[PDB]
Amino acid sequence: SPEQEAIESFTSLTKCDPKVSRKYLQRNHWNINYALNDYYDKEIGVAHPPVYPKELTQVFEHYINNNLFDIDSLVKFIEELGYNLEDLATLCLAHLLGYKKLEEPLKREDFLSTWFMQGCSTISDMQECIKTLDVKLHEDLQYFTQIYNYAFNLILDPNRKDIDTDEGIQYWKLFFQPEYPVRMEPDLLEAWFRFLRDEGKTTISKDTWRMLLLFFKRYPTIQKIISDYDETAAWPFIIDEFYECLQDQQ
Amino acid sequence: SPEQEAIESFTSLTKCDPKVSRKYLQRNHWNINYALNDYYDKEIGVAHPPVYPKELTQVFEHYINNNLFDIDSLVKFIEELGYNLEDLATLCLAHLLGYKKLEEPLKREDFLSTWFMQGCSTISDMQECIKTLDVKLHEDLQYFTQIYNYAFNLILDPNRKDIDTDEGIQYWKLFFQPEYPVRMEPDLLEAWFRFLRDEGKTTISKDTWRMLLLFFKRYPTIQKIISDYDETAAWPFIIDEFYECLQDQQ
Repeated sequence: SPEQEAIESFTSLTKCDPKVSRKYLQRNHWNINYALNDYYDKEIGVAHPPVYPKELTQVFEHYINNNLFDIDSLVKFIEELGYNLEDLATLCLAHLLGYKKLEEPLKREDFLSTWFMQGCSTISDMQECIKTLDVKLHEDLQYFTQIYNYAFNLILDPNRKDIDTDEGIQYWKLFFQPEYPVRMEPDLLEAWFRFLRDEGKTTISKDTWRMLLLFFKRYPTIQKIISDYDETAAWPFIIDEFYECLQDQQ
Repeated sequence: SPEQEAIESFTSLTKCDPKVSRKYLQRNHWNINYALNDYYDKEIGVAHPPVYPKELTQVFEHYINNNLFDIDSLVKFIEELGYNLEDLATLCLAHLLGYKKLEEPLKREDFLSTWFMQGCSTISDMQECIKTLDVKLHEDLQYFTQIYNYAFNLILDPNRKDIDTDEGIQYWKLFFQPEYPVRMEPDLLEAWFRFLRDEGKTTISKDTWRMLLLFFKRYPTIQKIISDYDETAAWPFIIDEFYECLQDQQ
C-alpha cells in the first residue's frame, strides 16, 4: 500500500515518531517530497518550541537500532547510566519506562514522556533519577513489593506462566539482602535455595513467587518456622514441603 | 461432585480460605465431620499462632457478604475508614489491595496479606496507612502518575476499552486540583471540560487519558498552548482539535 510505504519511508529518513510521519504526510497530500520539505523547514530554528528538549530526543536516537529501541538499545543505555542488566536499579528503570516485557521494543513516546515527566533531559539527570528510585527501593515497602512482583512479570518468557528456578534464585539473592525492607536470617535463605535444588524444582509460579515474600516477612528465621508455622494455613504446597524438610533437618 | 461439595460446605461453615478447606479435608480423608472437628480443636487456644492476628481476620469477616468480599463489602469498609467510593484515597487503597476491577470480589488472602505487610491489624492502623498514602499522592509524582493511570483501568467497565466522558471529567476534577503534583491553570481545565461537552465526546480512550496528563504538564496555561503548541507533534487528534478551538476562541 503506497500510503503505508510513505509513512515507513518518512519515519526512516527522519527518525520521527510514526504519528508525526502521518501528520506531515496528511498536511502535504501524502506526497513524501513535500512532507520532508515541510518537516525540515520546521526543524531549522516562526516555528514552535519542540515538545521535548533537544538533549532528550538525542539520547533516544543515539541508542536506537534500526528504528527500534530494542533490548540492545536498552543494554547499551543502562551501560551508559552505570548499571548492569541484572541490577535491581534496572528493574526500577524498566518499571519507570513502562516495560511490560524486556523483549518488546520501547515506544519513542514512552521514553520521551517518562523522562520529561521526571524533569530529566540529560544522561546526568537520568542518573540522579535512578539513584533516587534506588533509595525508594531501600526505604519504601510498598514500592519494594511492587518491584518484587514486577520482576517476575519481566523475567517471564514469551508464552510461559512460570520462571526457571535459576533466574528466580538469582533475583531472590538480590531482593533478600538485608539493606532492603524485608530482613530475614541468612541461614533460612540458604536453606531455601538448598531445598529447591535438592527437590529438583525447575520452575516457580507467580503464586509461589508472591507468597514467598509474605512467608519470609512472617517467619524470618528457621527457629520461628519450626516453632510457629501452621501447615493448615493457606500456604502453597512447596512452602509446606519446605517446612517438613526443615523439621526433618534437626 | 462430592469432594467439591465438601470443600464448599466447609468454607461456608467456617468462613475459612478455600485452600484451608482443602487442607483440613485432606488431613481427614475428605470427611467433613472429622475435618470440622480437626479445625475447631485447632481454633481453641499445642496449636500454632495464627498466620494473621485475630483482629485482622475479624475485620475481613465483618464485611464479607455471603462468603464474598464484594463491592458492597468494600463500600461498607471504606465507609468505616472514613472515605467515599469516589475519593482519590480510595483509589490508593484499591491499588494497595490489588484490585484489578472493582466488580471482581477481593480474595481473602489479598486482603489479609496486604494489611499484614503494612503492619496493620486494626481499623485505626488501616486509617493511618491510608493517610500516609494520601500524603504520597500529594508529594510523589511517580506515585501520582501510577494512580492516575490506574484510575482509568478501575473505572473501565467489563468488556469495554474506553470510559464515559462524565466519569473521566469527575476524576480529572479530582486529579488536577493544585495540591497534587501536576499544577495547571483553572481556566485551561474549564476550557477542556467545555470543549469535550461542546464536541459531544462520549468516551475517552486509554491513549487520551494518558496523554492529557502529559499535555497539562507541558502546557499548563491557555497562553502557553496558543504560544508554543506544535500541531505536528505526536499528540492525539482530540488534543489538536482542542488547540484549534482555543485558537478560534480568541
